[PDB]
Amino acid sequence: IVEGSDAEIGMSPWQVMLFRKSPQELLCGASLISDRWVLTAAHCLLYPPWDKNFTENDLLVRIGKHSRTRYERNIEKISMLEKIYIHPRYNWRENLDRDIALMKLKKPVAFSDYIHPVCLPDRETAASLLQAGYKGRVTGWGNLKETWGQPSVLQVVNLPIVERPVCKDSTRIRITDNMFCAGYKPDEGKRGDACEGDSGGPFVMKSPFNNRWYQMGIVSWGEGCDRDGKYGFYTHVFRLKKWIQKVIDQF
Amino acid sequence: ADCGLRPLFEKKSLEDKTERELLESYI
DNA sequence: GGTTGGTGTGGTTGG
Ligand SMILES: *C[C@@](*)(O)[C@H](CCCNC(N)=[NH2+])NC(=O)[C@@H]1CCCN1C(=O)[C@H](N)Cc1ccccc1
Ligand SMILES: [K+]
Ligand code: NA
Repeated sequence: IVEGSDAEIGMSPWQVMLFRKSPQELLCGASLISDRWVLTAAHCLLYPPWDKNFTENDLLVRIGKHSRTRYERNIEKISMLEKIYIHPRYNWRENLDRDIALMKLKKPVAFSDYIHPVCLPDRETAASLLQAGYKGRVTGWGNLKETWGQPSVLQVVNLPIVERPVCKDSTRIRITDNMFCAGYKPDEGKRGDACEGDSGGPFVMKSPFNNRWYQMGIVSWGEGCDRDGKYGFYTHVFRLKKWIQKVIDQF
Repeated sequence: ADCGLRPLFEKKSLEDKTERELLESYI
């Protein structure tokens, strides 16, 4: 996260760290959507151009965290994965279309003040929140700047959703209905972006109708980080919800 | 269930430091 | 240190 600030304790209790078993390293963010399911970006798990192809036994998740690298005794919880599901139409060859994956935990996690699931939007929530100029919030432990670095605790920044024609005009990469973009315009006089290492983490919005946090997006891609005239791209959760529901129903 | 309602914020009637900025953006 | 920094009559938590 670029130009954000340190999270408060328990501010993002659905935030999940995806961690490679060996060598031990932070891969990506992710989010907790029930006691057994964790949502992330598909490219965190599968991206052949960078020789990445992780399965369940390569990985673990860490839930409840605030410090990036310290093991937070008696707070954080660590889960093995029973299974990984990548969207079958995830397009890594071109533009990361459908950059979404589900990970099923081997055992349900026990909730706490630090560990609690986010809501997924229904059709009505998505229609009313996902509008140009409304702000949501991104969180992560990724880079503080483009590299050409690492925070010591979870970072947060709030960013406005951007009009689709402005998103489309900002890049040559083909934008689809499975994506949206967020970030200030050059002249807007605020800054901030997600960055490398933030993929998989949630773009959330707080409903003014019921006071609940909804995950509208997943950090997916960008060109550089926090550049003027560029914006962060996010997987559109509601658009892929039939697939999320299909996998949780069937498995 | 109580998805989306944070134990240390909405459940205690406490606001975090920047959520008002999100609420204001809807105005 | 440790599945872990830099300091705790801990802390988002013991000894
Ligand atoms: C894997 C994630 O951490 C990372 C998030 C980047 C978010 N950036 C900004 N400014 N908000 N995603 C990536 O690094 C993705 C994975 C593959 C390369 N990539 C990119 O963002 C490239 N910089 C652009 C791109 C290349 C190929 C296909 C689509 C986008
Ligand atoms: K200690
Ligand atoms: Na920008």
